[PDB]
Amino acid sequence: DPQSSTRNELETGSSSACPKVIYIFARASTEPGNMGISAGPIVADALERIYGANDVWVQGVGGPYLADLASNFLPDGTSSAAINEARRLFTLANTKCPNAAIVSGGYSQGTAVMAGSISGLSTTIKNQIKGVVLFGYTKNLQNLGRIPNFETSKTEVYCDIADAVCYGTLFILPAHFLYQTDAAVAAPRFLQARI
Repeated sequence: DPQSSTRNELETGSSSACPKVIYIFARASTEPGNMGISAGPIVADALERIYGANDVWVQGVGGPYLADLASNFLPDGTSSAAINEARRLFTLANTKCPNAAIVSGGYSQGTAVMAGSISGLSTTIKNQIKGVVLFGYTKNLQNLGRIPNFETSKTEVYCDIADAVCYGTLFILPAHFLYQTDAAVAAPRFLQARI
């Protein structure tokens, strides 16, 4: 499969051609584009082959989400700027396509983007988000395995045991990508079952 680290299908999408699924993703620290090159596109590919590329809009959280190392250490685990950009994309999804199933994901830092943005969204927009997958959730223990104010039923955390940040340890840049299987198999099935 082509690997596209920049996906802007919500941004450029027409409210005259709303898809069945809108898939929004926040990448890990240091990853290129707005999708990164690991869990982001793996999930993108996996969903597009469940429903067809035409019936899924794939959107990265780019712009002011720079995915830098320093932001992991801030109280929220990422920047306010990144959180606000993700809020803006969720709102744009609801605005453009209120009847579409929103699903989203985050890997490492991108999970903090997801937690911080989604926790602040309206009842209406949250209800539109059918499922959220959090690979290497860096605030896992701190946030009690959930996104605040977002249904735990619609939320899945993926942690590998070699991932100490999932389990309270202060942030370290992951030396290895640990979520190939979770991203390829478990996550797209969890999302599909909520669409």
